[PDB]
Amino acid sequence: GEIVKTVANTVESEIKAELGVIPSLNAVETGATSNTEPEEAIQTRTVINMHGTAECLVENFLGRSALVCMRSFEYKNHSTSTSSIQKNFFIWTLNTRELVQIRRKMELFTYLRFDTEITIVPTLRLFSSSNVSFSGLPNLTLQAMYVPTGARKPSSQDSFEWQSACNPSVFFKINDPPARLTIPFMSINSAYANFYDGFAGFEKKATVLYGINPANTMGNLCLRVVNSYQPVQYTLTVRVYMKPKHIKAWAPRAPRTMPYTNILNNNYAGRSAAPNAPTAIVSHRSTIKTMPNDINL
Amino acid sequence: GEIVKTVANTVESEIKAELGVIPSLNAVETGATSNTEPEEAIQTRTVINMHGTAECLVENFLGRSALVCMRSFEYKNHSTSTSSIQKNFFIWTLNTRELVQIRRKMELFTYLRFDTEITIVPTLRLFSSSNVSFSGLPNLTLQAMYVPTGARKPSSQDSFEWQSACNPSVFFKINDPPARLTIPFMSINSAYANFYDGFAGFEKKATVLYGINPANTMGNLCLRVVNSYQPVQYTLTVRVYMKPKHIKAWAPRAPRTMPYTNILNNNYAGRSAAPNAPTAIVSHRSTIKTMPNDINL
Amino acid sequence: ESMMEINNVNDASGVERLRVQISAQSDMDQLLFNIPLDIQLEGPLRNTLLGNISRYYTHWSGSLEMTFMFCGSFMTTGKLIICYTPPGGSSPTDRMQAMLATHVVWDFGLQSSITIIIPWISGSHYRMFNTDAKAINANVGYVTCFMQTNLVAPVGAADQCYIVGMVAAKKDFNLRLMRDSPDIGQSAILPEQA
Amino acid sequence: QINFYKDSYAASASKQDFSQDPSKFTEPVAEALKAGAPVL
Amino acid sequence: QINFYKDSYAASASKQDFSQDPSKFTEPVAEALKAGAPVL
Amino acid sequence: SDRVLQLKLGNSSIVTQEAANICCAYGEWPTYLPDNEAVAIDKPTQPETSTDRFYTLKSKKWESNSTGWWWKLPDALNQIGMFGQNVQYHYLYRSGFLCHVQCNATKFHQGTLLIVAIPEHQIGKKGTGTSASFAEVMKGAEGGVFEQPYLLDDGTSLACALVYPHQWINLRTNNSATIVLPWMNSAPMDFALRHNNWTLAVIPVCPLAGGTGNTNTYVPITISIAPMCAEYNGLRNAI
Amino acid sequence: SDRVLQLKLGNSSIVTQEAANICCAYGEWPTYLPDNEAVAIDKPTQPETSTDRFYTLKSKKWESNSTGWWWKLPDALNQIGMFGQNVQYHYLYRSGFLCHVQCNATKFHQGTLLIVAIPEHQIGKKGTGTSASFAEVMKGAEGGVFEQPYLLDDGTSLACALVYPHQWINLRTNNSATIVLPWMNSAPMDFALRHNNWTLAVIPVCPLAGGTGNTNTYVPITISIAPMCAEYNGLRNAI
Amino acid sequence: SDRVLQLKLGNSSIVTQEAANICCAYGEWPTYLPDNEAVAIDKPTQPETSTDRFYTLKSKKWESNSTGWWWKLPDALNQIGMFGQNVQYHYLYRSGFLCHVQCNATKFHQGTLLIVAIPEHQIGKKGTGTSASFAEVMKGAEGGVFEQPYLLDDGTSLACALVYPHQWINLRTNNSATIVLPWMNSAPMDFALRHNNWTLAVIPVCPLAGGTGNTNTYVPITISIAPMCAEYNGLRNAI
Ligand SMILES: Cc1cc(CCCCCCCOc2ccc(C3=NCCO3)cc2)on1
Ligand SMILES: Cc1cc(CCCCCCCOc2ccc(C3=NCCO3)cc2)on1
Repeated sequence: GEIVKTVANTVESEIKAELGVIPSLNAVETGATSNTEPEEAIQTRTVINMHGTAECLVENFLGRSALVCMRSFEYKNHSTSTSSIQKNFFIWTLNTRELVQIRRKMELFTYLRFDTEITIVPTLRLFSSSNVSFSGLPNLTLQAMYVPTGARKPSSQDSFEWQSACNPSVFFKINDPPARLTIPFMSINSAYANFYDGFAGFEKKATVLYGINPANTMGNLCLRVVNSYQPVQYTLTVRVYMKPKHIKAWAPRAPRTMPYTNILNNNYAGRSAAPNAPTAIVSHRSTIKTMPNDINL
Repeated sequence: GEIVKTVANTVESEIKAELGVIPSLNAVETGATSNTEPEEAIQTRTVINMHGTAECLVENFLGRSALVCMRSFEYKNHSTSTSSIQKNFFIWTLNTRELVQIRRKMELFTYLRFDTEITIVPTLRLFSSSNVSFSGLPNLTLQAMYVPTGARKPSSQDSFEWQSACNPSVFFKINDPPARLTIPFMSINSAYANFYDGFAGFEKKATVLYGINPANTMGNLCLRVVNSYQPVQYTLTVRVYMKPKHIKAWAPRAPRTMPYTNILNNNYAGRSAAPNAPTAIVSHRSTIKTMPNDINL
Repeated sequence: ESMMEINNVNDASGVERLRVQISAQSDMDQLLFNIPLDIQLEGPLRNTLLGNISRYYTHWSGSLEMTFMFCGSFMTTGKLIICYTPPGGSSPTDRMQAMLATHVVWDFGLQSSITIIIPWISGSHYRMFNTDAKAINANVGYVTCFMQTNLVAPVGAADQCYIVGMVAAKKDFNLRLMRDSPDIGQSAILPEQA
Repeated sequence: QINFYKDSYAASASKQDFSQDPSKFTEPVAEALKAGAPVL
Repeated sequence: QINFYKDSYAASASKQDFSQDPSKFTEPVAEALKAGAPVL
Repeated sequence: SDRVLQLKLGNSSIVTQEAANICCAYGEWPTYLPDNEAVAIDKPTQPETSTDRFYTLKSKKWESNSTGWWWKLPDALNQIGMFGQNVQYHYLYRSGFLCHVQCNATKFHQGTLLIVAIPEHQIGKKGTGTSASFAEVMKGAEGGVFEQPYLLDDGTSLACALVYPHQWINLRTNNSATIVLPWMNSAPMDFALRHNNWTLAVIPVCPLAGGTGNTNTYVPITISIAPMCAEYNGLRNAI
Repeated sequence: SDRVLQLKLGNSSIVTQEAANICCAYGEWPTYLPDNEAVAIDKPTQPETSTDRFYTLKSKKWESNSTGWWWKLPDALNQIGMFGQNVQYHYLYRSGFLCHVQCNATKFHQGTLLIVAIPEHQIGKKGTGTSASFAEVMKGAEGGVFEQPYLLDDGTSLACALVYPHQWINLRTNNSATIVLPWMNSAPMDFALRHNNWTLAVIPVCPLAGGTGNTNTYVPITISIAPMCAEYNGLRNAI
Repeated sequence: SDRVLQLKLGNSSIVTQEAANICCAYGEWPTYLPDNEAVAIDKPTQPETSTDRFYTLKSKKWESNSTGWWWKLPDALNQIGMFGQNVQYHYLYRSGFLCHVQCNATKFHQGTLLIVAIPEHQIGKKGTGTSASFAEVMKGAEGGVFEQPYLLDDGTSLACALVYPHQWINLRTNNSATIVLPWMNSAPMDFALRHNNWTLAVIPVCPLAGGTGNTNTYVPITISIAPMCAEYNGLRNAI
């Protein structure tokens, strides 16, 4: 382990014709990457590089705010002849696999440990009814409460699990800056696992799904409109952005090539034709001797 | 190179009648600017100047916020019988030649290196329909995301390239202060080139346009209304202002005299009559011996 | 190291695309295979660790390395020449023009793999992963493989052998302006179903 | 790191660490392979 | 320059530099032309 | 130092002659769990010679159309010897694994095997949304067969499989491969009957072939796995 | 120091008698690329005598209605001698240029030429939105002709063309002009077949004239360009 | 020290595995011309990377009745790359040559090639008093064919050809040959289009052969020549 502020420099070289020295020849069967340096592989000069490597760090690779949730729900009167349930709220079943870009950057590494900064951005619209008139959006109050594993799940807008006596909750308005807070590293293990080659339960039944981690029970995020229902119908879209910090990564993975189909597992259906086809990840070319982008003069 | 806090002072002089000394005579054929000082060209006194030169620096000449973009688009329901595209967004194809004043101040120098501060000012209006009533402007959320070269371009408001997992994006409201951020010096070369006497591609075809710099592929700016469409039609005008900082300039140019006709090249059509005519940059006067602004008593 | 899809033709299914035909030739000086160096566009170098990671970024700099491993029989002998050609013209088709650019002569033996360094030959400090692979800021160069003498195998050994190609970066490699990769896409929020 | 809050995990992005050990992925061999020599 | 942020390019306008070398544009001649003398 | 190698653990001793080197996963050697990282408070049992030894699994024939095989650890050894017995009588376990792959062929034969140790290898099945069943995943020492070695049965790429610790068996210069794997878990210990840390996958990159007298040569591939630094906690009845 | 001058580079040696001085562009002398500013890692070739020498281009006649001529570097020398050959065999290049303009006339003749070296000179055509074609821009040693010397074919002004390094050939006191140009690029090197750093433009500010016995005097203008500190990188085949 | 070898000059790098050693002609290494031995007074051009590199010539098939081939230097390289261009633009030249001969065959094949560098090799034709023509002698990179390898086409003996620097390619233990040649002239420099210092001759002493399954094996022989310490004097136009 050595400190690399800038990439390696290049030193000047001369003619090299020596017996028993073969830098260009390598034995990749040993599993070791070829160590042939450019300096004595070819005829080089002296080059000094000031190019920084800070942006290539995992700190900057992952510590960048990415969308992980987007729920849209109706804010209206949901009462009926006998309903008594407002249902102006949503639950998320906390996870980080619904958005493919952030999911792929999670799964570039086997193990990740980080404290995450969470930003909530709400947006409002009016539903287009037969007779609707818009001249402004109300400044509604929204409560986002984290419900940990095994705690009560609110069943309605008017439910009394929204007291948040112990459950952390954040109150914010539409016109206020988007809500922001920080979740510490909250895994029962020493790191989050993007893959779990096993089962989360002791059972041998088909109910226990393969690949479920008995450490990914992150809990739930219950978001509600604090204001009661309005005379006219609205729609609220909440976007939750996740930003890792204080990141350590372990055992880099093979990058995902096929589109994700669900969040429970890493199954894939493949695309109809290349690229990223079942039998064809890279698109076809004419032959191995044709150049697809030939510069012809 | 000498430090010039204030302009040069003047020293007193006397009668000067010496053989072999001709300060007034110069040889401009050598390409050197005449060095005839006022002190011994005429009969001068002692003048001490406290006049500062800070505002004449390139730092202050260019480091001043100037408009570089203005896009106006319709924010409404763009769906049709089969459209499935909202198209409540715009792309800019990042450049700095659409506004003539900032373009001319860019092209006063051959090479410019600076980090730019970017300010985004949005404005809303209602479209005047047959039956429209206005009593307020909604506080919409807008996402401006920079898409670098070779990255995906969003195709609709509801597209999923707006995740911004790696692409830097800024979220801001209409009623909030205008968005502001900083782009570092991001050229692959050591400086931005306002002129490129050459071609950006290895090709010899007519498709490769002359004057295109293979370093000006700045990327794109994708701006979207985060809120979904409203029941009634709006119009959003976004103005993007650019402010250079940490500026170094190289090889000053000849100032542009003719109106610009496009942003791809520096072609010109000229104005019909003087001033700035093809054959007449400066307006005509009666003769070389008439004074157009004579003070007559 | 990371293997690359040199055999990316519409005849190979799966693993055949990570391995390259090598033939005992009835002629001399014949071109074996070509490798484009357009990481941004669809080519052999995209589905690589180097390629996949660098496609998150917009600007790249530094020299690369390619390792070719021979997978014939122990009694199979042969000589190849691998040439990197800087951009500016067309791809070399004959060894006459290919020898003039950067090249390494690979002789099979106890060491079953060869390494060629693609040096950083660029006017600018960095290069762009531009969709226009034909532009100056994006084009990197060409890679060609020519038979040097022949591929010789005995009667008992299989006449047709294979090369496995791999690509990686060196210590002087740099990346800037990280971006959302076009590798993976999404049309809707991923459900808990199919 | 400024960390205006009580908890240390509430701080900003961690201070830059440029330590690099590519060998663990590039030369993960018990017997070190010397450069410029037949590695067998 | 105050530069409240981590990156140095995020700072305000750079500190004033009044160095002036007009000669490179006004006397770009290999042989210096002395003032008050025939410059030919 | 040479191409020869001897691995002597317990009563087992494997000698290999056309070897390359020893690949230590991520440049580490398996070790016993230290006190500062321990979680369980009762003493773990550490049977050195009875468990830290080479177990030879049942061989597979290398065919011209072979796609590849995979063994999940410690599932492959959960049914064998003192390692299996201690797994059955104990709840928690921790051990590294030294894997040795044998493949013998003549100098007239050609072929290349990639032996890759993938950590935390979640198998993703193709053309279905249903997760893999217990029968398909937990296969024991009898092993598994790759549907898509091109995708590693994960949706990933075999081309990018070189991040994981790996060996090549190239018939020109190799007949045996050796990879040493330390503990791979976010926790100090785990449950063996429900989770696998490592997956050893042998994928034929280049098909086995011979010329005019060596076609259809029956060439087996043998797997020998040796637990190292095995600890067990939570003594109870067998399950 | 005097009005006489001798420029001796390689095998070439130009002596001038009615000269003014040597104009160094921006007060700098071309030099070889240092290590701290180098980008390419292979050694560049530095053929001193074979390339750093005076190449004399084909002359133009000065007419009474002449608008002016321009030569783009290194395009003018891309087809000539070792400089051209090294440009063709190499991808990257870097060199300064010493330009010498000859114009001989009698003491009874009058006329003034402005010799201006414009860096990064983008030609803008007039009365059209289409950019200039490859044929119109890349003209080689045969040179170009100014449509609007009043506007420098840029939309700029000839009056303000004195920011660029420049010489005057005034027939009263001069017959030759000399301008030295260093490297002009935002990058250490570039591609010669697709980009020009310098444009040497000779514009007659005052028309050539004579009195009653010197009209219609055939007076040629000669251009001699000498590369200096030429480096080439990226050896390959000719294109 | 071993049978392996790497020759890295400029952008070119040749690795050989079944080699013998490096033969330096007369125990000398080519060097640049010193001042005390220089004759021409102008500076010579010394393009290191652009000319001092390996040029691979067109291959010949080794037949059972092959008599041998010969290449005359610097004629073989007079038409190729920067070396050829500098030869064409310059009158005088001076360079050594590193010659590498490739010949690959299986372990079941037999055959022996003598690679001899004959200095000042005057070809003498047989059964005629007329001297050899320009076409027959100056053959370029396409090479020549021996009428009488037994007599070296000189009236001498192939048996006594071991005074000259030489290599053997014996298929049992060699596939490549390397010979280093310094400057060979009574003068410091010469004219390339009219005189050749070295002749590299590959003569099959023992015919190529195989047993019952290796007859008629197409086995090419490749020549790679690298100029070293090349100087050129007398710059002029191309001829
Ligand atoms: C792999 C892997 C990685 C992880 C980390 C998941 C944590 C980040 C998910 C997003 C967090 O979502 C929250 C949103 C809001 C709140 C909040 N708490 C108090 C009020 O709202 C908490 C979490 O889990 N598995
Ligand atoms: C000459 C010359 C000079 C330049 C500099 C151009 C850079 C400045 C152009 C304006 C920048 O536009 C942006 C607007 C917004 C954002 C932004 N990034 C993250 C969210 O929005 C980035 C750039 O290019 N050629």
